[PDB]
Amino acid sequence: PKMGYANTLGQELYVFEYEKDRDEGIDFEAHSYMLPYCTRPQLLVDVRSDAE
Amino acid sequence: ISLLDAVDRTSRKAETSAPERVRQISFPMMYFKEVESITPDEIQGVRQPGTA
Repeated sequence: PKMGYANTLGQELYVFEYEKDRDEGIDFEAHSYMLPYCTRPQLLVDVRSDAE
Repeated sequence: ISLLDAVDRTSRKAETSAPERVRQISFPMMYFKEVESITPDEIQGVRQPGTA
């Protein structure tokens, strides 16, 4: 969520540089907006070392 | 300390941080004072072992 980043392609990480007022220091921001998923979940099978 | 980023809501604008630690130690050492002396009393009249 930013003025320059709206309805635009997202990216793995959003590192932002900001300057504190009256040369008081530097503060950072790191954003990310993602979701990993599988389109065929029936192929994700877990195995166990015990009886049925 | 690395930890896992807990998900938060885009509109709330929230986040995390991380501290740092530094310490100091010292070290003593061991000392040894092997000493020994020789005198003429170990040569006067004493025969060598293994000889007549």
